[PDB]
Amino acid sequence: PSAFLEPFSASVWVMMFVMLLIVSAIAVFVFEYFSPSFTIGKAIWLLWGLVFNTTSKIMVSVWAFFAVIFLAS
Amino acid sequence: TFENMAGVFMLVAGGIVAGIFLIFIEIAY
Repeated sequence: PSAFLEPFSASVWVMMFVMLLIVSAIAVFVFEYFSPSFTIGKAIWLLWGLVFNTTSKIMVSVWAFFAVIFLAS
Repeated sequence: TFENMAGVFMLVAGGIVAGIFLIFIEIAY
């Protein structure tokens, strides 16, 4: 079968695929919005570093709950 | 899909919104 797709996991694959994209976009937007540098160069890096083992970092840290919930699901 | 996916999506969205709102009001205050 295919890899990293519906046959491998997430038999529905109709809601989580866009959910992850929209939450990632929201996190990237709010990382720069709550800055007081590079959007895709730092926000995405922080997200991918928090999914696995200033105030912007603190507020992005809330997304670790979503990351662990997604991993458990 | 059905009730479970919608419920978990709403729960995580509400948690994220509450966290970002708390951070925003803390920064503003």
